[PDB]
Amino acid sequence: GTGMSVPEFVSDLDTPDPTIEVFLASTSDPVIPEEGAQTAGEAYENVDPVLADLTVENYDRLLAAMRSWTGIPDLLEDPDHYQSKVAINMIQMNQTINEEWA
Amino acid sequence: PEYQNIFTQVQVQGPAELGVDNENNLTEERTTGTGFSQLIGWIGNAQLGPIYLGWFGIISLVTGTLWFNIVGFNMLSQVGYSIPEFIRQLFWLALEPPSPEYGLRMPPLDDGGWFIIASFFLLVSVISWWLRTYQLAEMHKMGKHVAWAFAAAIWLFLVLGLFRPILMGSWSEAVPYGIFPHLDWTTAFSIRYGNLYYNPFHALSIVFLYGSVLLFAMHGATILAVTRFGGDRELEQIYDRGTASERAGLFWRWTMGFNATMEGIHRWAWWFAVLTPITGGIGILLTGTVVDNWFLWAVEHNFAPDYTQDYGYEAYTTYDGFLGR
Amino acid sequence: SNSLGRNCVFCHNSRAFYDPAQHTPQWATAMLGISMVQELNNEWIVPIGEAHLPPERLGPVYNDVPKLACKTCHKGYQQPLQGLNVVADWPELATTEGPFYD
Amino acid sequence: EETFFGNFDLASLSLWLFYGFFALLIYYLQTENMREGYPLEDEDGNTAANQGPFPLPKEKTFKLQHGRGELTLPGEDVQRRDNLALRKTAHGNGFPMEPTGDPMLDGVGPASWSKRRDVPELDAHGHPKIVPMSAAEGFGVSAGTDPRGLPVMAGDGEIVGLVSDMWIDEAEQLVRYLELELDPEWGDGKRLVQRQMVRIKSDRVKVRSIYGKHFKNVPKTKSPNQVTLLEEDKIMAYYAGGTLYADESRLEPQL
Amino acid sequence: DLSFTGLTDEQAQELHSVYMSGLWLFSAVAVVAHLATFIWRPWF
Amino acid sequence: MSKFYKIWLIFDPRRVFVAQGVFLFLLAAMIHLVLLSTEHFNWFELAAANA
Amino acid sequence: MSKFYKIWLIFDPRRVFVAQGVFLFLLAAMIHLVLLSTEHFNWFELAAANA
Amino acid sequence: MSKFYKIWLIFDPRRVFVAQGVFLFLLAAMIHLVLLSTEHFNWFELAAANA
Amino acid sequence: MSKFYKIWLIFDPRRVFVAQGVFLFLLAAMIHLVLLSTEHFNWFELAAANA
Amino acid sequence: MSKFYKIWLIFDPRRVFVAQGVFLFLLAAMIHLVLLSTEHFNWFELAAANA
Amino acid sequence: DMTCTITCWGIGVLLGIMTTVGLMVVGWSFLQGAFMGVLAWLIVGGVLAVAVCGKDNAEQIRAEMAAARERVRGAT
Amino acid sequence: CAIGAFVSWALREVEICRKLGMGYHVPFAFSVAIFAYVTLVVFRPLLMGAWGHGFPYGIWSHLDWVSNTGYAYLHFHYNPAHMLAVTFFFTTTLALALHGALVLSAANPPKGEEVKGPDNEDTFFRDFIGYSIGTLGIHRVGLLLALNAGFWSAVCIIISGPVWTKGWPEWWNWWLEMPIWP
Ligand code: BCL
Ligand SMILES: CC[C@H]1c2cc3[nH]c4c(c3C)C(=O)[C@H](C(=O)OC)c4c3nc(cc4[nH]c(cc(n2)[C@@H]1C)c(C(C)=O)c4C)[C@@H](C)[C@@H]3CCC(=O)OC/C=C(/C)CCC[C@H](C)CCC[C@H](C)CCCC(C)C
Ligand SMILES: CC[C@H]1c2cc3[nH]c4c(c3C)C(=O)[C@H](C(=O)OC)c4c3nc(cc4[nH]c(cc(n2)[C@@H]1C)c(C(C)=O)c4C)[C@@H](C)[C@@H]3CCC(=O)OC/C=C(\C)CCC[C@H](C)CCC[C@H](C)CCCC(C)C
Ligand SMILES: CC[C@H]1c2cc3[nH]c4c(c3C)C(=O)[C@H](C(=O)OC)c4c3nc(cc4[nH]c(cc(n2)[C@@H]1C)c(C(C)=O)c4C)[C@@H](C)[C@@H]3CCC(=O)OC/C=C(\C)CCC[C@H](C)CCC[C@H](C)CCCC(C)C
Ligand SMILES: COC1=C(OC)C(=O)C(C/C=C(\C)CC/C=C(\C)CC/C=C(\C)CC/C=C(\C)CC/C=C(\C)CC/C=C(\C)CC/C=C(/C)CC/C=C(\C)CC/C=C(\C)CCC=C(C)C)=C(C)C1=O
Ligand SMILES: CCCCCCCC/C=C\CCCCCCCC(=O)O[C@H](COC(=O)CCCCCCCCCCCCCCCCC)COP(=O)(O)OC[C@@H](O)CO
Ligand SMILES: CCCCCCCC/C=C\CCCCCCCC(=O)O[C@H](COC(=O)CCCCCCCCCCCCCCCCC)COP(=O)(O)OC[C@@H](O)CO
Ligand SMILES: CCCCCCCC/C=C\CCCCCCCC(=O)O[C@H](COC(=O)CCCCCCCCCCCCCCCCC)COP(=O)(O)OC[C@@H](O)CO
Ligand SMILES: CCCCCCCC/C=C\CCCCCCCC(=O)O[C@H](COC(=O)CCCCCCCCCCCCCCCCC)COP(=O)(O)OC[C@@H](O)CO
Ligand SMILES: COC(C)(C)C(=O)C/C=C(\C)CC/C=C(\C)CC/C=C(\C)CCCC/C(C)=C/CCC(C)CC/C=C(/C)CCC=C(C)C
Ligand SMILES: COC(C)(C)C(=O)C/C=C(\C)CC/C=C(\C)CC/C=C(\C)CCCC/C(C)=C\CCC(C)CC/C=C(\C)CCC=C(C)C
Ligand SMILES: [Fe+3]
Repeated sequence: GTGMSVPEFVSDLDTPDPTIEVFLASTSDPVIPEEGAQTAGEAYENVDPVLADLTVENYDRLLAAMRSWTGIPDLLEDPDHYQSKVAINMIQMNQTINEEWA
Repeated sequence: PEYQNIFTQVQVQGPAELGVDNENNLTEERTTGTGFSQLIGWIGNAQLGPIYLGWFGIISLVTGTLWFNIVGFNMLSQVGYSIPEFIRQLFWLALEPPSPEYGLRMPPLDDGGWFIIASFFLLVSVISWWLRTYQLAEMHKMGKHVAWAFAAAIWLFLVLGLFRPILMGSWSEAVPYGIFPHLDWTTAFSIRYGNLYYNPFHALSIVFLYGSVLLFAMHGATILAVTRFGGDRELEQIYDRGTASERAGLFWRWTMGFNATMEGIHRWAWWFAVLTPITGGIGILLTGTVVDNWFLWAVEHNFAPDYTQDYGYEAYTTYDGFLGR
Repeated sequence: SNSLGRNCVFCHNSRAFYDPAQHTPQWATAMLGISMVQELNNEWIVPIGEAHLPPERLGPVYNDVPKLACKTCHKGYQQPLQGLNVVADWPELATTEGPFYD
Repeated sequence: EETFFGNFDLASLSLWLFYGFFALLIYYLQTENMREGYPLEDEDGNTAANQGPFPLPKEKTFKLQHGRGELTLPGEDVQRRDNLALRKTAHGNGFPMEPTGDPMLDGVGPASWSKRRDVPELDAHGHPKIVPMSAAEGFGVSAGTDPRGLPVMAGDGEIVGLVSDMWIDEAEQLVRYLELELDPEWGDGKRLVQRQMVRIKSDRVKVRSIYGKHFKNVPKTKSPNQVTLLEEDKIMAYYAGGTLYADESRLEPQL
Repeated sequence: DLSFTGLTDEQAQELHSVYMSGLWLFSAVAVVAHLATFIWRPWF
Repeated sequence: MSKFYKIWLIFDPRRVFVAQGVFLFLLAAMIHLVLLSTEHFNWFELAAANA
Repeated sequence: MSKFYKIWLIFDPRRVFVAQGVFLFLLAAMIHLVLLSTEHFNWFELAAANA
Repeated sequence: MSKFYKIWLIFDPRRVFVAQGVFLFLLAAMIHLVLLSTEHFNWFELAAANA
Repeated sequence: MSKFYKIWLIFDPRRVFVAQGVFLFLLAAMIHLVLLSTEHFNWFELAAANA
Repeated sequence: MSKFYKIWLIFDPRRVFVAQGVFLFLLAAMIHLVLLSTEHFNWFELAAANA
Repeated sequence: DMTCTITCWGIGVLLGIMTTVGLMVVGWSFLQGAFMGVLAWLIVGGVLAVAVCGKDNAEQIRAEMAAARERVRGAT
Repeated sequence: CAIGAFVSWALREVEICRKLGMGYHVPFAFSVAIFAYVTLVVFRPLLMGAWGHGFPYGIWSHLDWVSNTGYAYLHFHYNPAHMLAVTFFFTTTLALALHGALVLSAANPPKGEEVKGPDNEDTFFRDFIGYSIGTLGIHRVGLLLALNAGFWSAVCIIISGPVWTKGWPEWWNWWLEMPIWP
């Protein structure tokens, strides 16, 4: 009797957000670190936030993900481009969003 | 079926009527020149003109055109003198009342000074049209019912624009001059002071508005059903009762147990219509000055309903179940 | 309402917009989101961009740094990506401390 | 803002004052509408025991134009019919009445007329208000189909005569009556039809209320140039009564 | 509008005959059209 | 019965012919559109497919 | 046939001539617009694609 | 063909003249705008792209 | 072509003159506005561009 | 062209003059406003920026 | 001649329906095409009920009426 | 029960009209109000798929329904058919006030004066505003205005649910992005 309800067409309810499928085609399962695995900092010259990560996790995070989610094909290749400097901050901001705003 | 009397079958035209006169010499100020429209004549009269020009009407027309042009030119200048954009956003533009920080003092022309100058010209125009409506009855030797009915609406007009801002202490309480902007004012006024549904005088105004529309459906329909007995000649039916009045009264007497007379139904109509702005203005004048939250007032005076069930969509369904997943 | 694709009676009973006893449970999470947006704009998004962003990303008037709000992530949907679990496969973006692969 | 006592504040005082005013206004409005038809009577013409909860109003006077006099209301019923051919179908109250002879000729039921003044209605200059078009200087058909010269068809499908003239209200510029000349087979003379009871088509003019055999008994005006209010009421009521009395199937249940 | 007020007997035989002459013409044309359509794209 | 001409004495040819014409045109147009709404019988899409 | 000319003894030449003109132009415009709404039979796009 | 001149015995020349003028101007305007709505036949853009 | 002067045996000159006076100005204004809505032929923007 | 004075034998002088005055004032006002709506030809803004 | 006026208003209604469908083929949406269709109806159908229905029939009657209006003036 | 009662009331008015020999305008006018109520409790609910979309039967609880149903489309004032319906309501009340005032002023002159006729009423209104509809036209116009008010009200509610889902301001976008605009 209140009139409190939300109306929607059923052709619209059956149409998913069209980017859900793009995500599922760019995602992979984590690789569990082994005993004394070699990290990314002992294989290249990188930045502190992404340095204690392993080589395989470095590979999936960087290319398979960050360079496809933001369509920047050469992200984090030159350590002096402004895009790398802002992406390093965006990594920490994305971590704090998930950690302190649960 | 039988003829229903909504459109005239055949029209007849003769010499134009120039009007009645008496010792007050109304002819001296009437314009000469009339026209005829056969499109309108399918429903009502076809003659157009003439009109009476006194000083009250001329002053009202001049000062109302001034108000219109101050608003229109301010709206045009707000957009950069771009005519196509002026047309594109016509329904969205307005001349805004002053800011609350200025109180009842005179604000800068950019922040409400033109609004106050234009409001003074609209005031003058409206009061002049009312003095014309009173003078013409006096000159025609008739009653003053039209002027009183007009003053009833002028009461709410003045309450909205003049009285309440003064009692509240700010010119910022007035209504903006716009199409959409004035409707946003209505919604914001209702939201700011609780819920205007729970203002009892708002409910009374709604009662009388509903009653006035129900009565023109009933009166218009009743008069059109007795036009085969000469029922549209109401004044002679008042002066000499005929069968049309008797049948019209007996229909409603047999329907709902009581009826009216030919003269007395117009008093009913006059009062219901007049009572809408009076109760509305009394309701508006009490807001902010006395009562600040009408829903809390209703809770205090015990006519606010209570509900037992819960709030939330997940008390009734699931997000996945609403999508078909 | 236009950012979530919902209406007013979602999170409100319109007879009393002020009364905390007549709100739905979504009102509280929206209240949390207001503070999260205010913190993200003032602490993370504006400070970077005033230091690295090129002149061609600074908006028409005031040379403003672009900012975010509720629709930057929802996109006219009730939940972002309609509630896809996007953080289970990426433990590296879930915490500020070392990635927990347990 | 403060309260006078309990929860009573300025809004409550205003509301109760309006309640009292509205009660007085309802009393005034109901009393003003009782200037015709009272006191109440029973089905035998005697004054009824019950007269209702409201008393009758005091008197008002109307000063009429053209030297017609004064009218004081409430007063005696001057429009009352004298000898009605009607019969009671029950001994008490609340049951219908039956006509004694011909209902259409006796002016009872839907054919009833009221005894109005036996003079024509006047306009502002003191002249009769409704005039035949053949004597109205300057008037002509400006729109629609002109019905003059067309044959007239009755409700049962018979041609009874031809339209000869139209009677118009010159002050309001409106057609009020159509004048019909009858064929010798269906009567003699001329009759009138009010405009609201005809349908004018391209080749005919249709009157559905009455049949052909009823066209000779339509009341006739005394003068060929003017019609009084009483004649108007008797002519209009005659046509109105045919909607119920023309055929026996119009009076029985339609089911 | 009825001014003819009824047809006669001999004013109807000729009518029927001419009306029948058009109906048969329209139907022959429709039959050929349907045959060609069936030859082009059958539905049975 | 052998000659059915006796049906036009209870009718007026004018309105019968008008109604006939309107009915024929409307039914033909609706059949054509219904065929156009079908995948297999839409001849405009078939030319594009035979290209 | 040979008696179709008697159609003008029932129908008015002036009413038939205005109605037929309106119907014919409306049908021609409708058919041209239906052709313009396709892919294979839109000559304005065909001219652009060819050249 | 040699007797089409009798069309003026049924149609009032004034009415047909007014109607034909309005029809012709409206048709010309519609065709010009339809040409303006395309890409290959827009002469305002071709001048821009050829200079 | 030498008998066109008879057009005034059919049309009232006053109505024709009024209609033509309205039509010519409306068409001229429409064309002058159509030119201003493009980039190449807008003379107000071109003057600022070359300053 | 030496006989253009005959327009006064068709149109009444009184009406034509009123329409001409109204038309001319409205056109002049529209053109002045159109000039005011630009950046290059707004002389108030030019005077503001040149000092 | 009220029957020619109604015909002229109906040709306007029909032109309006055609204006909507034509703008939609060219790229406009329904409501955008229907506002333009309503104006085509009202402007054109109105214009034709004044101009075409005002060329009323009269033949030498038209002539004399006009030649006599040309006699009212001359002494007015 | 309410639907049955309303239909029986209309059919009783029809019989009273038939007995008195009058026209059938009043039952036809009442049919419009019946149509606005059946749209609110039967037509919109059936289209939307549940009887729970009707308004409740309570003096102060059927206003809560109205409030919540309008904010479910964000800003209800921007509904195009609601704007037409409100205009019709206000115009009927202004015309009823004018008609009642004119008749009463004609029948009740100042003390010591004679009564007035229709000529005087026609004249006052042409002097006041330059036009007079007449004694017969005013009733036709009042009836038409009232019936148009109730029909447009029914339309405003039946499009709000089953035809439109978004806010009503957004519906105006067709005007704001018309291709003619620069
Ligand atoms: C969110 C919206 C709020 C709301 C907010 C308001 C506000 C705010 C107000 C109304 C008011 C009213 N509301 Mg409410 N109202 C709501 C919901 C409703 C609903 C419903 C849901 O069905 C209804 C039926 C109504 C109806 C009404 C009316 C009964 C009343 C106006 C009275 C009147 O006389 O109007 C007719 C209008 C007038 C008489 C104005 C006067 C006009 C003057 C005289 C014009 C002068 C001439 C002019 C300047 C010249 C023009 C140019 C000429 C062409 C020359 N409201 C909700 C709760 N309502 C008003 C009232 O009185 O409140 C109690 C008011 O101020
Ligand atoms: C709420 C009621 C509204 C109203 C209604 C109203 N006024 C009207 C009319 C109507 C319906 C007319 O038809 C009549 C008129 O002719 O307007 C152009 C008029 C009028 N109301 C006027 C005044 C007026 N009305 C006012 C108020 C109002 N009147 C309200 C807005 C006011 C103010 C400010 O309150 C004013 C000052 C004048 C503009 C005009 C007075 C009539 C007059 O002077 O007529 C002279 C005669 C003529 C020759 C002009 C007629 C035009 C044609 C050349 C005639 C041929 C007719 C043609 C076939 C159709 C065109 C007519 C159209 C109106 C349909
Ligand atoms: C009892 C309450 C109801 C009511 C009654 C009422 N209204 C009234 C009256 C009465 C009894 C009058 O006597 C008076 C009147 O003149 O009525 C014909 C009037 C009136 N009520 C009006 C408006 C109005 N009333 C409203 C409300 C109501 N009035 C209630 C429903 C409403 C709303 C918001 O619902 C409005 C908008 C006016 C039509 C009129 C008051 C006339 C007046 O004061 O005019 C001042 C004039 C000017 C602004 C100067 C003219 C400048 C114009 C901007 C342009 C030129 C005029 C031109 C004629 C208009 C444009 C048309 C063009 C084609 C020329
Ligand atoms: C253009 C349409 C307008 C209109 C027309 C109209 N109504 C009419 C008429 C006409 C022409 C009559 O002739 C007729 C009449 O007799 O009037 C005296 C009537 C009428 N319209 C009425 C009222 C009315 N009209 C309204 C409005 C309108 N009616 C419109 C403005 C409104 C509102 C809300 O604005 C109301 C309340 C009645 C007074 C009357 C006759 C109805 C009637 O008596 O019906 C018989 C039924 C009963 C006596 C009781 C029925 C009981 C039910 C079985 C139970 C109740 C359930 C109900 C749904 C509960 C609601 C609770 C609320 C708090 C929500
Ligand atoms: C010029 O022209 C005109 C007139 O005129 C000259 C007019 O006037 C009017 C009319 C206008 C007015 C008078 C103005 C005021 C009107 C209004 C403001 C309109 C608003 C009206 C109301 C608020 C009141 C309306 C009342 C209604 C709708 C309900 C009334 C109905 C009943 C009480 C019951 C109906 C009775 C029926 C159906 C018959 C009984 C049924 C039976 C089976 C009979 C069997 C017997 C019994 C069961 C036992 C006894 C029954 C009894 C006593 C009946 C009562 C029932 C009870 C339950 C007690 C107009 C318009 C007009 O333009
Ligand atoms: C000759 C014949 C005369 C006939 C005419 C008489 C008409 C008016 C006469 C009497 C009305 C008296 C009714 C009063 C009862 C309620 C009391 C009241 O108003 O209470 C208010 C509460 O406000 C409301 O409840 C809102 C009222 C809405 C407005 C009208 C509704 C009609 C809507 C619908 C109609 C349906 C029912 C209709 C029924 C008619 C009902 C009037 C606050 O209380 P308070 O007393 O102010 O508080 C101070 C205290 O606390 C101190 O301590
Ligand atoms: C509380 C009581 C009612 C029950 C509660 C539920 C219903 C509430 C709704 C409406 C009530 C209307 C009831 C009317 C029924 C009348 C029955 C009837 O027929 O009663 C007559 C007596 O009545 C009359 O003469 C008419 C009475 C007025 C009509 C209603 C007015 C509605 C005005 C305004 C709108 C109202 C909204 C409120 C504004 C709140 C304001 C604060 C007997 O016959 P009579 O011969 O005429 O006697 C008289 C004379 O002649 C003597 O001789
Ligand atoms: C059939 C099923 C019914 C449907 C069930 C639904 C329930 C609700 C429906 C209807 C209720 C109305 C019932 C009442 C009708 C009574 C019948 C009637 O009226 O019967 C008459 C008898 O009179 C009476 O019984 C008088 C009634 C007095 C009315 C009160 C006046 C004000 C009232 C209101 C003011 C309103 C203001 C605000 C209000 C708040 C404030 C009240 C026979 O008359 P009679 O023999 O011809 O002559 C005699 C005549 O003159 C007068 O005695
Ligand atoms: C707050 C609102 C409350 C609800 C609404 C009722 C109040 C509104 C006002 C009036 C209602 C109508 C009552 C008065 C009219 C009735 C008719 C009448 O009086 O009839 C008389 C017979 O009666 C009497 O002799 C008076 C005794 C009346 C007692 C009943 C009281 C009813 C009280 C209440 C209703 C039912 C209670 C039972 C259920 C419980 C609650 C659910 C016949 O004589 P007569 O021929 O008329 O006399 C001629 C005379 O007229 C000459 O002038
Ligand atoms: C699949 O589902 C759907 C719904 C889509 C369907 O398709 C359903 C389809 C059906 C149910 C279809 C049903 C179809 C019919 C019943 C069709 C019937 C058709 C006719 C009877 C047609 C009649 C046509 C008549 C014609 C063309 C007559 C012509 C006559 C003349 C040219 C002669 C008249 C002229 C003259 C001169 C008369 C002489 C005059 C004189 C004065 C002597
Ligand atoms: C530029 O183009 C031209 C020239 C054609 C124009 O002129 C165009 C003009 C327009 C396009 C104009 C458009 C105008 C509107 C859209 C106007 C809308 C107006 C309203 C909705 C107005 C509402 C006004 C008032 C209301 C709602 C209530 C009350 C008001 C008042 C009582 C006002 C009276 C003010 C007083 C008494 C204060 C005066 C101050 C003093 C100190 C005495
Ligand atoms: Fe009336």
